[PDB]
Amino acid sequence: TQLTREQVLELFHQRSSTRYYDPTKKISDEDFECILECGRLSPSSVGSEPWKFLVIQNKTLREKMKPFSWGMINQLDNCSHLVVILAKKNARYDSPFFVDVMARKGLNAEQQQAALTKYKALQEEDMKLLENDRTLFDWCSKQTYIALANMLTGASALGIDSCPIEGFHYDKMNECLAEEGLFDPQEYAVSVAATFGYRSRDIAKKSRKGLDEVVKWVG
Amino acid sequence: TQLTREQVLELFHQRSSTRYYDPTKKISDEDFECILECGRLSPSSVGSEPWKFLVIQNKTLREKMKPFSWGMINQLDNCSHLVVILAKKNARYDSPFFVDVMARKGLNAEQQQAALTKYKALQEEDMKLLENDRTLFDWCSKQTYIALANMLTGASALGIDSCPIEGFHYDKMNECLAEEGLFDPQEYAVSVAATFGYRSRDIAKKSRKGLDEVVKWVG
Ligand SMILES: Cc1cc2nc3c(=O)[nH]c(=O)nc-3n(C[C@H](O)[C@H](O)[C@H](O)COP(=O)(O)O)c2cc1C
Ligand SMILES: Cc1cc2nc3c(=O)[nH]c(=O)nc-3n(C[C@H](O)[C@H](O)[C@H](O)COP(=O)(O)O)c2cc1C
Ligand SMILES: Cn1cncc1[N+](=O)[O-]
Repeated sequence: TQLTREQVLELFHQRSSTRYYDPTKKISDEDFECILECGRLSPSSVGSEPWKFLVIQNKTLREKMKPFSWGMINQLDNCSHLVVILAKKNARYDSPFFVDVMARKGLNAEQQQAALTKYKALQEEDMKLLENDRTLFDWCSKQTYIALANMLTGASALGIDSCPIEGFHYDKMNECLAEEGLFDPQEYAVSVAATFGYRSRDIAKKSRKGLDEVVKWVG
Repeated sequence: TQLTREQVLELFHQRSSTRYYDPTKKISDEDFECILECGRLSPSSVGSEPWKFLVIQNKTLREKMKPFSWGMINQLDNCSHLVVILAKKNARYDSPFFVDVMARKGLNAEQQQAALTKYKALQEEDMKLLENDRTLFDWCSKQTYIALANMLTGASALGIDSCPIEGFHYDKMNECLAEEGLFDPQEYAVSVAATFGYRSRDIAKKSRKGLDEVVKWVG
C-alpha cells in the first residue's frame, strides 16, 4: 500500500517468468482470488473493462491444450492455476456493450449523448479503430494486457510465481474453449494467458536494455 | 517485496486516474527513475521490449500538444511528469530488431536458428501478426501496455498519482513528436501516454464490474 523505492525495485526484479512449477504446491483459494482482484481493479480506457478471466483448472482441458500450446506445454502439467484472458470483440462506441458501460456510470440521456460523441471521436478519429474488426479487437486486447501485468505483479507481491503466455495457436485456442461453451465466440476472443504457482528453480537474473537506451528525456 | 492480501488489494484499489494535479508538487529524480525502472523491468513477449519512453518535461512542447490532446488538456499544465510510450514498428522475426533481441541473450548460430524458428511460428502461425503493418505494430503496442501498467502501479506504491492517456489525435501526436526530432517515424509510433504527479482533488470511488461476471472458473 506504501512501499519504499528499494521495496518497489525488489518487487519488479523478483518477478520472473517461471517455466518450472512445483506440482506439490497449490495456490490457496484466498490468494488466487486476490490475484484476480488485481486484474478486476485494473485501469481501462474509458472504463471499458473489456476482459473476462477463464481459470482453467480442469486437467483434461489442460491436456487438450498441450498439442497447440508449445509456449506452455510443460507448465500446463505443473502450474497451480491457468488463466486465459479474453477480450471483447466489436466494442463499438454505439454498441450494447458501451450502453452497459454508461449505465454503470449513471449517465442521463444528455450525458450519454456527450459520452457517445467522445467515444466516437476516440474510436473513429483519434485511434482509427473502426478500420476493421482486428483493430477494434486489438484495442480492447491492449487493455487486457494491463490486467495481465497487474496480476503478475500482485501475485509476486504475494510470493507467488507466474508466467505470461502468448505461445499457442490462437485460432485453435479460441475454437477449443468455445466448444466447451466457456464463452460466446461472437462476443469475446482469447487475448493472452498466464500461469501461476510456486517456482521450482532459482530466479533467473533480469536482462533488459539499459535505462539510457529505453528512456529519452526532453527538457 | 512481500505484502498481505489486504496490502496487495489496497495497492491496486488506491490507484486511480488523476485528472487534477497540484502544479506546486514535483516528483523527485529518484522517485521518477524508480517509476521508469518499473517500466524498463517489465516482461515482454520473447523478451522483445519493444518500447521507448519519452519524458516530456519541456513546457512549450507540452503546450503544442494541448490543441489535439483533449484527454489530458488540463493535466498537461500541472502534472509533474509526462511520459509518451512508443512501440516498435515492423518488429518482424527476421528484422535487425530481433538480432538485437537475440544478441542480448548471447545466442550461438544454432541457438539463433532455433529462436528464429520460434519467432516465426509465433508471428506467422500462432498470432497471425504479418497480415499487415498495423497487426504487427499492435502486438508490440500490447507489450507497452504491460510497461504502462507497471509504471502506474509503481507510482501508486511510492505515493505518486497517475493517469493513463489515450485521449489525443494519434496522427497529430506522431507527427508533432517526429517533426521535432524525438523519434524515427519509420521505426516507432506513439502507443499510449501517462501523466504523473500529486492529485489536487479527492480520490473518486472505484467502480468496476463484479468479480462474478468477469471471472469464470472451469472445474
Ligand atoms: C505477453 C507476453 C507473452 C509471453 N509469452 C510467453 C510464452 O508463451 N512462454 C514463455 O515461456 N514466456 C513467455 N513470455 C515471457 C517472456 O519471454 C519474458 O517476459 C521475457 O523474456 C523477459 O523475461 P522475464 O519476464 O523473466 O523478465 C511472454 C511475455 C509476455 C509479456
Ligand atoms: C490505456 C488507457 C488510456 C486512458 N486514457 C485516458 C485519457 O486520455 N484521459 C483520461 O482522463 N483518462 C484516461 N484513462 C483513464 C480511464 O478513464 C480510467 O482508467 C477508468 O475510467 C477507470 O477509472 P480509475 O482508473 O480511476 O479506476 C485511460 C485509461 C487507460 C488504461
Ligand atoms: C512469447 N513466447 C512464446 N514462446 C516462448 C516465448 N517467450 O516469450 O520466450
